[PDB]
Amino acid sequence: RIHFGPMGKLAGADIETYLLEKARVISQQTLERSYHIFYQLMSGGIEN
Amino acid sequence: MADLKAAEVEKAREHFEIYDWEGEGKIDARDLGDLLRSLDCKPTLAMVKKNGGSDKRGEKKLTLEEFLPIFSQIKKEKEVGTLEDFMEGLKVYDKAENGTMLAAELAHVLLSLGERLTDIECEEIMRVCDEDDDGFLKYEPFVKTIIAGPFPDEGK
Repeated sequence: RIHFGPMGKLAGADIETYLLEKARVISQQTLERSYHIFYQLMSGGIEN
Repeated sequence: MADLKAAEVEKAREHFEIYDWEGEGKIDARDLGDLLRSLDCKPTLAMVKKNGGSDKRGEKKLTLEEFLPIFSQIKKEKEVGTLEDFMEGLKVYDKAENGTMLAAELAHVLLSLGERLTDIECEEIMRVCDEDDDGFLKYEPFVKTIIAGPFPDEGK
């Protein structure tokens, strides 16, 4: 839900969420990947 | 025929001598716009370019000897406008016989067709108004302040 002000310009946004695949985290079926955030943290993260 | 009176020649000289920012006695073809406007003839940019004027800056320079055969042509125009055309015009908004006008609906008409005003000028046109919500101006005090100018009785 995108929100707009009195005169013209933007005021904010209300976003809900329906489901998530929490089931997959154990073993995914074929050629899928698990949640993107992971791979990112693995490769980009420094030695520290 | 028509030609310029001693008083008019002084009005034209004063304003021209002000517009000499360079120190050489000349005006730009762009500056032809607001110069005539201060001289109190009200034109379109169409009227300005019609007598040799510019969108751009840095195009042609005109002397007073050029400028006066501009001004003495300009004086011929009759259709300047009154109040009552604008009343008739701005009444068309109505839907319920109230003469009242919502703020968005009123900025939009200023922006959209014509020579046009900017976002910025609309922020300034709103500035005088204060403390009316959801959110109504009115056609009669509006037009009258436009014709009255920047300092009617009050003025900020």
